[PDB]
Amino acid sequence: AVTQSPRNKVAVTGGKVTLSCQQTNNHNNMYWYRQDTGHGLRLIHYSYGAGSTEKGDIPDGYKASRPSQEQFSLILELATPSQTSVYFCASGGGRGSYAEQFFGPGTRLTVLEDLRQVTPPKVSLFEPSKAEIANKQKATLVCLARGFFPDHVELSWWVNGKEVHSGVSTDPQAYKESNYSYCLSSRLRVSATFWHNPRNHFRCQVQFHGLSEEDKWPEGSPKPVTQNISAEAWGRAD
Amino acid sequence: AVTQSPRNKVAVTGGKVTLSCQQTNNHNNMYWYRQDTGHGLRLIHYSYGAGSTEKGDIPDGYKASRPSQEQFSLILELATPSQTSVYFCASGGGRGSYAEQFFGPGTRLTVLEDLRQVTPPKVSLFEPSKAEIANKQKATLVCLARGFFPDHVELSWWVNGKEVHSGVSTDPQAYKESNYSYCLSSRLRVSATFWHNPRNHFRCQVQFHGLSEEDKWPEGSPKPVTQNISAEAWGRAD
Repeated sequence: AVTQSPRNKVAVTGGKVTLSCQQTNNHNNMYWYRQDTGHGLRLIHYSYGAGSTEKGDIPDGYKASRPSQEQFSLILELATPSQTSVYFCASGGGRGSYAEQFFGPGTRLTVLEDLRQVTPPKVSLFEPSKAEIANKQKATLVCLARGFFPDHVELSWWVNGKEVHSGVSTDPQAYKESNYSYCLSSRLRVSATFWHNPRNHFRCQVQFHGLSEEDKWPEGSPKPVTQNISAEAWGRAD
Repeated sequence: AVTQSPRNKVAVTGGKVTLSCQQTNNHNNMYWYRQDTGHGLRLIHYSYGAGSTEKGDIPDGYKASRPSQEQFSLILELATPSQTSVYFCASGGGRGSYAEQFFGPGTRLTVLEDLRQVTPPKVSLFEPSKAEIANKQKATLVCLARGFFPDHVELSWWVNGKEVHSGVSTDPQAYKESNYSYCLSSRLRVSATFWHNPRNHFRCQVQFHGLSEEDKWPEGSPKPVTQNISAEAWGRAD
């Protein structure tokens, strides 16, 4: 396995950030990459072995350290907005030989001007109108998450208390509705029959990752501590 | 018992509204009152018996009917914003002899200019700073419900899955934060010890009563169907 810590992080410009990657594959090579929405997966730094590191394609503003065979760290001495990205660690084989690499789950790192910019979402449920289009339905229910910042969210659906995976259609990425606000929508489809059973329960849940343990909230306001937001509705009669 | 239907209703100006009251006390007298935030409990119409009704203090714009011993209805032929209020039915004894009357649970009726004005709340959790005041704490957690309209909401707290009643301090009434927006806050208090147990789960839940079954959503937008909104957080380590 390949693991990353933290999985999500907000940093203020000029702060120091350390991203650690641990592997249990006893591989000699490790890699740190970033993936920018639009751009490809680019290599920052890599390592051929415990104790050594090499510059990849875009090393500027990053340092790397390989203190043991298992660990590969990425260090951002003075974080800049331009370092906002999704970071991926990998272990394995040769540089560019992707068939031989095993990737970590990724880490979302957002470098912001001020922590007070962190805002959890508003989550709501709506029923789409079939009246509006000549073609079929528009999904049973629509879940809308908006006004949140940064975009470190996970949306899931739950019917009668069990998470669902089928009949779900979530926006692939959050849309920047404004300067420091995002929007995310998802559609759920169930049998009209099912939706008209008032015994059925639907829940749209959004996991929000804001401040971490190690983040000091500037005094003046109460600290936002919200982690999970949910919007629920029961079926309608048939 | 004395029951009321509906318990919550939104109406558009000029629409017709019927509020029904049913009692199982076999009482001869029934009453319909309204309570305005600031004003007292005022009597609209009453009845001394099946088939008859009498004007109370403020009968204007309301009709009443007593079709049987058990039922007492209040009818608003052309609803006006001025009829936005909380309505109470009672059965019993004499007019003004409150010791002899049994009151229903009340009905929130809001007459609005347009149904598109119905918006569910945004619900969030914050930790207050003790640093800010010379006196003690400010409650463990603060729950904030805002941007909702009308004010037909219920807020409840749940710790580890069980609703709580102790250590809770909710705002007595929603505050009109703007023209067609309300705000509601509540504070929860638990032992610092408890809040620092990451095994503990806190949920602030707001029940939103918007559109009813019998409300036709003007086409053009997807209909808001959200009924319960919740903001959750787990304990923090000690």
